[PDB]
Amino acid sequence: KDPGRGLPVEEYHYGMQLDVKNVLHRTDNSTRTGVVPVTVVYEDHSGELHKIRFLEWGGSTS
Amino acid sequence: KDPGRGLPVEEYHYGMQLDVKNVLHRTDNSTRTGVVPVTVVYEDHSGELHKIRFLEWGGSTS
Repeated sequence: KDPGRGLPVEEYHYGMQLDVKNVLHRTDNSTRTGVVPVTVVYEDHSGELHKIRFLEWGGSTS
Repeated sequence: KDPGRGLPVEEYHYGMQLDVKNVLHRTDNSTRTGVVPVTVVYEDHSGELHKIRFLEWGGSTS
């Protein structure tokens, strides 16, 4: 439904190894070009959820 | 056509301010989940092209 509900944004570092079992939410940046914000909610193998927010390149070219 | 033709991969750092006028190529990672490689070719305001390769989260959830 809304997997981000009630989760704080946690510390994230580009390139860091995470324990990602499932990705439950990610911002739809398909139409965006260049660097844009993205929020991810993922589930780890223990079953805990994690919300992270960072930057990525949008899904479109110019 | 193929904007990556004849370009070396250049040094890139997550979070670095770049001079991006146009994005000419980016890997189609729409179907991927979790962290995956991505290559971008972009044009700067001077008109020069730049190829960079790094990691991003795929465009899909689980």
